[PDB]
Amino acid sequence: GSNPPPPETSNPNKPKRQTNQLQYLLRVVLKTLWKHQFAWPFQQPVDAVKLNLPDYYKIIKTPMDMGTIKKRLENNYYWNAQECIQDFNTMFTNCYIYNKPGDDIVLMAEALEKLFLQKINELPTE
Ligand SMILES: CCN1C(=O)c2cccc3c(NS(=O)(=O)c4cc(Br)ccc4OC)ccc1c23
Repeated sequence: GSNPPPPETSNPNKPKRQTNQLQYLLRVVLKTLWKHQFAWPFQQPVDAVKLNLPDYYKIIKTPMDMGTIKKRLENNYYWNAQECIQDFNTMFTNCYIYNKPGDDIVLMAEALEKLFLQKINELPTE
């Protein structure tokens, strides 16, 4: 069972820009989540080979991770903050779809999602 190619972190013809909200998302929101104790399983694409998860990409068809999100923010992949947030929401949702209520990884994702939502409320006005 091979790995799919990871999600793109740059695209010539996908519209993109910088906003102060996207700056906040990188320097504050992503940074704090990256540093959290529970971040590590979310810091790179699911390696279905070496983690022995042969069914992962059978269930999950739109994978996302914080490694991808960080690269995207650094490269200014996004048009707005809402597109980035959708990538975080995809990451969390994948975890909840693939796993079961109360699983270790699900409990970690909920803790990260709680901190994310808190950080998201203090997002600059423009
Ligand atoms: C967050 C992405 N992700 C999973 O949804 C998932 C499910 C099961 C194992 C692993 C996984 N393998 S692991 O060795 O880091 C792992 C972490 C935790 Br927390 C609990 C169990 C486990 O492997 C069995 C890495 C990333 C993910 C998963």
